[PDB]
Amino acid sequence: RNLSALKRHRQSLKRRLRNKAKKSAIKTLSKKAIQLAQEGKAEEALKIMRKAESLIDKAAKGSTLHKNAAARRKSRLMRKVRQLLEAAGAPLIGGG
Amino acid sequence: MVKIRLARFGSKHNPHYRIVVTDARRKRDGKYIEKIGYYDPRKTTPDWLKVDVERARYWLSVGAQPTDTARRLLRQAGVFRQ
Amino acid sequence: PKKVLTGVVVSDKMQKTVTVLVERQFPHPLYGKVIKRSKKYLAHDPEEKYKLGDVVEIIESRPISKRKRFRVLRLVESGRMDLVEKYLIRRQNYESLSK
Amino acid sequence: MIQPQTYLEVADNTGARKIMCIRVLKGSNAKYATVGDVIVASVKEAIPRGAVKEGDVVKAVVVRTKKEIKRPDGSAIRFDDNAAVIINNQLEPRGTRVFGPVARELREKGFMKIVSLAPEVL
RNA sequence: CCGAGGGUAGGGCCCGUGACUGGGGCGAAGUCGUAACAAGGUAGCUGUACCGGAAGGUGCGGCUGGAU
RNA sequence: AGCGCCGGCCAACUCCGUGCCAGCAGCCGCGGUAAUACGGAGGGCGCGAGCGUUACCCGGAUUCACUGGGCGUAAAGGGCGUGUAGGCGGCCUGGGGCGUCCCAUGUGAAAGACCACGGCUCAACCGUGGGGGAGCGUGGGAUACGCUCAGGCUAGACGG
RNA sequence: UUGGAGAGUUUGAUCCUGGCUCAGGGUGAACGCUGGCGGCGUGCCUAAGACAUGCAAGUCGUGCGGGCCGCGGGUCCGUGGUCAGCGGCGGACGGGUGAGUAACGCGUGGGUGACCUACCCGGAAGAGGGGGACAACCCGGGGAAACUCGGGCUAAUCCCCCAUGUGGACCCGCCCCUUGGGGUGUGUCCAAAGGGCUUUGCCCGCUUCCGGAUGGGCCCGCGUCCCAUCAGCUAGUUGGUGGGGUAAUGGCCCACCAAGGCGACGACGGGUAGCCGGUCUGAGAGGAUGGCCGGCCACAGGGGCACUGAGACACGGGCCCCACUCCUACGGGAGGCAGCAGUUAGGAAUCUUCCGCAAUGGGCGCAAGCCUGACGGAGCGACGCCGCUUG
RNA sequence: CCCUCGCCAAGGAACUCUGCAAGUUGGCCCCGUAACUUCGGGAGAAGGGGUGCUCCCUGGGGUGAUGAGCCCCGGGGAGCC
Ligand SMILES: [Mg+2]
Ligand SMILES: [Mg+2]
Ligand SMILES: [Mg+2]
Ligand SMILES: [Mg+2]
Ligand SMILES: [Mg+2]
Ligand SMILES: [Mg+2]
Ligand SMILES: [Mg+2]
Ligand SMILES: [Mg+2]
Ligand SMILES: [Mg+2]
Ligand SMILES: [Mg+2]
Ligand SMILES: [Mg+2]
Ligand SMILES: [Mg+2]
Ligand SMILES: [Mg+2]
Ligand SMILES: [Mg+2]
Ligand SMILES: [Mg+2]
Ligand SMILES: [Mg+2]
Ligand SMILES: [Mg+2]
Ligand SMILES: [Mg+2]
Ligand SMILES: [Mg+2]
Ligand SMILES: [Mg+2]
Ligand SMILES: [Mg+2]
Ligand SMILES: [Mg+2]
Ligand SMILES: [Mg+2]
Ligand SMILES: [Mg+2]
Ligand SMILES: [Mg+2]
Ligand SMILES: [Mg+2]
Ligand SMILES: [Mg+2]
Ligand SMILES: [Mg+2]
Ligand SMILES: [Mg+2]
Ligand SMILES: [Mg+2]
Ligand SMILES: [Mg+2]
Ligand SMILES: [Mg+2]
Ligand SMILES: [Mg+2]
Ligand SMILES: [Mg+2]
Ligand SMILES: [Mg+2]
Ligand SMILES: [Mg+2]
Ligand SMILES: [Mg+2]
Ligand SMILES: [Mg+2]
Ligand SMILES: [Mg+2]
Ligand SMILES: [Mg+2]
Ligand SMILES: [Mg+2]
Ligand SMILES: [Mg+2]
Ligand SMILES: [Mg+2]
Ligand SMILES: [Mg+2]
Ligand SMILES: [Mg+2]
Ligand SMILES: [Mg+2]
Ligand SMILES: [Mg+2]
Ligand SMILES: [Mg+2]
Ligand SMILES: [Mg+2]
Ligand SMILES: [Mg+2]
Ligand SMILES: [Mg+2]
Ligand SMILES: [Mg+2]
Ligand SMILES: [Mg+2]
Ligand SMILES: [Mg+2]
Ligand SMILES: [Mg+2]
Ligand SMILES: [Mg+2]
Ligand SMILES: [Mg+2]
Ligand SMILES: [Mg+2]
Ligand SMILES: [Mg+2]
Ligand SMILES: [Mg+2]
Ligand SMILES: [Mg+2]
Ligand SMILES: [Mg+2]
Ligand SMILES: [Mg+2]
Ligand SMILES: [Mg+2]
Ligand SMILES: [Mg+2]
Ligand SMILES: [Mg+2]
Ligand SMILES: [Mg+2]
Ligand SMILES: [Mg+2]
Ligand SMILES: [Mg+2]
Ligand SMILES: [Mg+2]
Ligand SMILES: [Mg+2]
Ligand SMILES: [Mg+2]
Ligand SMILES: [Mg+2]
Ligand SMILES: [Mg+2]
Ligand SMILES: [Mg+2]
Ligand SMILES: [Mg+2]
Ligand SMILES: [Mg+2]
Ligand SMILES: [Mg+2]
Ligand SMILES: [Mg+2]
Ligand SMILES: [Mg+2]
Ligand SMILES: [Mg+2]
Ligand SMILES: [Mg+2]
Ligand SMILES: [Mg+2]
Ligand SMILES: [Mg+2]
Ligand SMILES: [Mg+2]
Ligand SMILES: [Mg+2]
Ligand SMILES: [Mg+2]
Ligand SMILES: [Mg+2]
Ligand SMILES: [Mg+2]
Ligand SMILES: [Mg+2]
Ligand SMILES: [Mg+2]
Ligand SMILES: [Mg+2]
Ligand SMILES: [Mg+2]
Ligand SMILES: [Mg+2]
Ligand SMILES: [Mg+2]
Ligand SMILES: [Mg+2]
Ligand SMILES: [Mg+2]
Ligand SMILES: [Mg+2]
Ligand SMILES: [Mg+2]
Ligand SMILES: [Mg+2]
Ligand SMILES: [Mg+2]
Ligand SMILES: [Mg+2]
Ligand SMILES: [Mg+2]
Ligand SMILES: [Mg+2]
Ligand SMILES: [Mg+2]
Ligand SMILES: [Mg+2]
Ligand SMILES: [Mg+2]
Ligand SMILES: [Mg+2]
Ligand SMILES: [Mg+2]
Ligand SMILES: [Mg+2]
Ligand SMILES: [Mg+2]
Ligand SMILES: [Mg+2]
Ligand SMILES: [Mg+2]
Ligand SMILES: [Mg+2]
Ligand SMILES: [Mg+2]
Ligand SMILES: [Mg+2]
Ligand SMILES: [Mg+2]
Ligand SMILES: [Mg+2]
Ligand SMILES: [Mg+2]
Ligand SMILES: [Mg+2]
Ligand SMILES: [Mg+2]
Ligand SMILES: [Mg+2]
Ligand SMILES: [Mg+2]
Ligand SMILES: [Mg+2]
Ligand SMILES: [Mg+2]
Ligand SMILES: [Mg+2]
Ligand SMILES: [Mg+2]
Ligand SMILES: [Mg+2]
Ligand SMILES: [Mg+2]
Ligand SMILES: [Mg+2]
Ligand SMILES: [Mg+2]
Ligand SMILES: [Mg+2]
Ligand SMILES: [Mg+2]
Ligand SMILES: [Mg+2]
Ligand SMILES: [Mg+2]
Ligand SMILES: [Mg+2]
Ligand SMILES: [Mg+2]
Ligand SMILES: [Mg+2]
Ligand SMILES: [Mg+2]
Ligand SMILES: [Mg+2]
Ligand SMILES: [Mg+2]
Ligand SMILES: [Mg+2]
Ligand SMILES: [Mg+2]
Ligand SMILES: [Mg+2]
Ligand SMILES: [Mg+2]
Ligand SMILES: [Mg+2]
Ligand SMILES: [Mg+2]
Repeated sequence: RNLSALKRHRQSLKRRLRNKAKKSAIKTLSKKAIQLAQEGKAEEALKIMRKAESLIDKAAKGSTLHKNAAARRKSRLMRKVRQLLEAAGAPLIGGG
Repeated sequence: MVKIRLARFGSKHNPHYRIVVTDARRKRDGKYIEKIGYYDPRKTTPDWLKVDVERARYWLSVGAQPTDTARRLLRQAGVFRQ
Repeated sequence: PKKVLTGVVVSDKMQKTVTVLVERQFPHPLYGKVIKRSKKYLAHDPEEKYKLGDVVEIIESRPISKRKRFRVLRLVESGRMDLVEKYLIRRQNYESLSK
Repeated sequence: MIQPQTYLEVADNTGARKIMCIRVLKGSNAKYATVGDVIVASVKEAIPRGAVKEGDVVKAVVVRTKKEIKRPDGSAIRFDDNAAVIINNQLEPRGTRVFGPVARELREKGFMKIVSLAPEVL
């Protein structure tokens, strides 16, 4: 009528919180840089875009993101920003 | 991990093992990767143990893990002799 | 190896895609006679350079679309409208086969 | 305020879905049934293979009315439907479950089983 | 937004069942006649049509798998 | 120590009882006062901790016929043309080598199956070793036949 | 060339045609009569109907802080045990069932320059300094129970920030290649955890990276039942562009653009069926079958869903809806045997609420060891085969 | 009290010879639509969705001139009560 399955469920709800938290934060700053880049605003884009990449690879330390998902997400971010800043330029910082 | 152990064959009260390399997650008598010898714990026959020592050392080298009483039998065949 | 097939392009009405009819022969498993069967593969044509009636080779490939698992490999022959017509005549005959 | 011709939802799992009152069993000439009153009804709609079927003449107790019912404390209560639970002559439910809330008046009129089976008593 | 399902409405398929009705198979110890097998007492069979308690008849055309 | 059976198929016969009754029956068939066919008995046949029965699968069924069948009268030629797809196709030469043939090679798990040895007193059962194969992947080879591409031909077909 | 038998029955008789019938072998069988023993197998093919009770997954104090008892002894300390708690790892294996599925589900041969893989192994480098939370515990309020809610403190292999960058991740350029494979240049981004002994040395762990091995996902050619008295089917439909999503390809998902895709070589629809190694039969060809054992698939009362995680859309984990059942103190709560036994129902019919972890195997653990209805065995049934007796 | 009219709790044809009367429904656009059929129909079958206003983008037509203006017929977004 009981188990450590209960323990495992409690743990999953705490790990649940943290994964969402990081993933939201990543999604926010990603689109944010992209929005800036759109009207670029090069220095500000890259500044935020530097912060997104950090939170990404940081997510891939643990269970939140698989390394390839992190790689994928960084790729699209940087790909998007550069292509967006290409309407006007000029890239004021790194990278790269 | 991939392991070297004893899959029971034979019949009731007539135990006959094939010392075998298989994934640990397999059922005991399930599909195995390779057979590297037999073992007859009752010694009903002259050679109640055989071990391809060559092949066994390979699996050991490549990361396989013997069970305790497999490593016993593997010892008797001198796979660990330096 | 990736499977390589030869056949005729019987449709190019699609953007960057052609339809390649492929034929194969084999002895009937029980009655022994050699019989023909065919099959249509959707082929990737990124250049849209392949025309109706072209005999081509297609090679097994990573999925391009649902149903497209082959790229066109190379041209083999051209102007085989004679073959294309046998495909079309049969489809045409099907209206006669209803009620 | 249920009377002959009134359709009622059946708030149990007997298999009846809708019943039509054909008499209120309260004396020689009661005009209306309210909550806690028993009716005789015809089964007008029923799901396949239920305990009761279409055409059957059953008894039921009214557990919900769209006409508000007044209580001595000066409050009142009213529901969105007119609902009944089908019973036997012991005033026992013929089904195993009752759905939706029921009026507390049922308790005082001696429909204990039904009141306890209900998800809510209001 | 999608969404288990619930609700309203209208279709399709299949199964069981139905007052009654159609013919069929078997039974056989009955009633009626005897259509076919002989030229079977009107040679037979046939598609169709019309008709008769019934087997069947007749018309039109066909076949011989028709006796003399 | 039991169960089935003893007309023919199909191995095993007599007496009584019954008298188209009671009953038997897988098929053909048994029973109407001398029944190896019903019921019992004696005897016999066949199996034996089993024997029979029902059900179902393959066989006998070349009775869906690839191996391995048919269509005048036995069941079976479309009422007859015309023609679409398809199936099939004359003589000679060359290219290709698709079918097809050959060699090499990878794959074809274990169990089971077959041969040998061995272990439980034998066996069943179980262990150990041995030999394959189709099929498909790959590489090399062959070109008669079938296919395909090319060029001739006139014997089929068509035309004057 | 190790392999091939037929008979009865249409007639007065004949030959032929043709159907019916029999002798053979087989079974997860059942029924009758009968019934001594033993071994090895084997036993709900029906209702994937419904289930009382126990058990079928836990382990680690050598990750951490405590509560209780206890042993040693000076409230403190060690320590042993116990109990939950926090934190790991397992719980995705093993076990059951065959409903669904005519499908890339399975078989077979291939592809992945379109991918993942905890533990294990090999090789490369590394563990510098800060900060924080939540249970336990305490204190309250609320219950019949399930249990619950609130405030307050506290540790860690729990979480976070900074550094370090061996290296990896990503954008852009270049070379090699040729689908997204390897290499390199600027920038940008990312590491970590400690514990235990016999203590300037070890063992167990932790970190990033290459590889190995194992296990997988996806895709493809061919093979996979009956009805044509099912003949036409199709709007995410077929293709494109761009995004989203994934470990990764793809209409997988979305937005728009185009008008395509499939079918007499049987689409669509209906019926039946999990598939294979094999099994039974047969001279072979073929026919029949897929239970027991092995492999793969699918399901976990009906259905949807995601979370955690290397891996699940998870049988004995979570959420929701439905059906059904039960407990209740009548306010409310609980459950999922197609795990092992066992009950009931249905049926012609199918088993013990047994023993043990001794072996084999699996999880956790440095190890002792703990758990293991996997398993090894015992029980019942002439169910099957084999051996044996009644001389 | 009569006429013509408006509303009504719960019920909803229990009224009556009969739903008589009165409700319901109701325009347009879109989706969709059965038996049966003389192949026309049945059909507005049935059933259902939309409907105002504001801003932004845009497609054709008429009159001009091919343009502005005027007038007509559309489409796609985002909003407000
Ligand atoms: Mg735990
Ligand atoms: Mg936000
Ligand atoms: Mg990660
Ligand atoms: Mg594409
Ligand atoms: Mg209700
Ligand atoms: Mg009725
Ligand atoms: Mg819906
Ligand atoms: Mg629905
Ligand atoms: Mg609902
Ligand atoms: Mg009748
Ligand atoms: Mg006559
Ligand atoms: Mg006559
Ligand atoms: Mg005559
Ligand atoms: Mg006539
Ligand atoms: Mg008449
Ligand atoms: Mg008369
Ligand atoms: Mg006349
Ligand atoms: Mg005449
Ligand atoms: Mg004539
Ligand atoms: Mg016999
Ligand atoms: Mg005789
Ligand atoms: Mg015999
Ligand atoms: Mg004889
Ligand atoms: Mg008598
Ligand atoms: Mg007899
Ligand atoms: Mg006589
Ligand atoms: Mg006599
Ligand atoms: Mg006899
Ligand atoms: Mg006799
Ligand atoms: Mg015997
Ligand atoms: Mg047979
Ligand atoms: Mg045959
Ligand atoms: Mg033949
Ligand atoms: Mg014949
Ligand atoms: Mg002929
Ligand atoms: Mg004839
Ligand atoms: Mg003719
Ligand atoms: Mg002709
Ligand atoms: Mg032709
Ligand atoms: Mg030809
Ligand atoms: Mg020829
Ligand atoms: Mg040639
Ligand atoms: Mg040649
Ligand atoms: Mg060839
Ligand atoms: Mg081979
Ligand atoms: Mg084998
Ligand atoms: Mg021996
Ligand atoms: Mg052979
Ligand atoms: Mg070859
Ligand atoms: Mg020629
Ligand atoms: Mg000539
Ligand atoms: Mg001529
Ligand atoms: Mg031979
Ligand atoms: Mg024979
Ligand atoms: Mg006879
Ligand atoms: Mg005759
Ligand atoms: Mg005779
Ligand atoms: Mg015969
Ligand atoms: Mg037999
Ligand atoms: Mg018996
Ligand atoms: Mg008995
Ligand atoms: Mg024993
Ligand atoms: Mg036994
Ligand atoms: Mg059952
Ligand atoms: Mg079952
Ligand atoms: Mg049921
Ligand atoms: Mg039941
Ligand atoms: Mg236990
Ligand atoms: Mg302990
Ligand atoms: Mg603990
Ligand atoms: Mg886990
Ligand atoms: Mg499992
Ligand atoms: Mg399993
Ligand atoms: Mg088992
Ligand atoms: Mg079982
Ligand atoms: Mg199944
Ligand atoms: Mg189907
Ligand atoms: Mg395949
Ligand atoms: Mg296929
Ligand atoms: Mg494969
Ligand atoms: Mg894990
Ligand atoms: Mg702290
Ligand atoms: Mg850093
Ligand atoms: Mg540790
Ligand atoms: Mg795309
Ligand atoms: Mg995944
Ligand atoms: Mg799709
Ligand atoms: Mg769209
Ligand atoms: Mg369009
Ligand atoms: Mg085809
Ligand atoms: Mg067909
Ligand atoms: Mg079905
Ligand atoms: Mg099934
Ligand atoms: Mg034969
Ligand atoms: Mg089957
Ligand atoms: Mg079976
Ligand atoms: Mg199995
Ligand atoms: Mg399901
Ligand atoms: Mg479920
Ligand atoms: Mg169940
Ligand atoms: Mg469920
Ligand atoms: Mg996750
Ligand atoms: Mg699953
Ligand atoms: Mg369970
Ligand atoms: Mg579980
Ligand atoms: Mg669950
Ligand atoms: Mg309870
Ligand atoms: Mg209780
Ligand atoms: Mg209480
Ligand atoms: Mg609750
Ligand atoms: Mg329980
Ligand atoms: Mg059970
Ligand atoms: Mg029973
Ligand atoms: Mg019973
Ligand atoms: Mg049982
Ligand atoms: Mg058992
Ligand atoms: Mg053990
Ligand atoms: Mg162990
Ligand atoms: Mg371990
Ligand atoms: Mg120690
Ligand atoms: Mg336990
Ligand atoms: Mg046990
Ligand atoms: Mg066992
Ligand atoms: Mg026995
Ligand atoms: Mg007026
Ligand atoms: Mg009113
Ligand atoms: Mg009202
Ligand atoms: Mg009404
Ligand atoms: Mg109403
Ligand atoms: Mg009335
Ligand atoms: Mg009246
Ligand atoms: Mg009327
Ligand atoms: Mg009116
Ligand atoms: Mg009106
Ligand atoms: Mg109006
Ligand atoms: Mg009106
Ligand atoms: Mg209708
Ligand atoms: Mg009408
Ligand atoms: Mg019409
Ligand atoms: Mg309308
Ligand atoms: Mg109408
Ligand atoms: Mg409307
Ligand atoms: Mg609007
Ligand atoms: Mg207006
Ligand atoms: Mg307004
Ligand atoms: Mg004018
Ligand atoms: Mg104008």
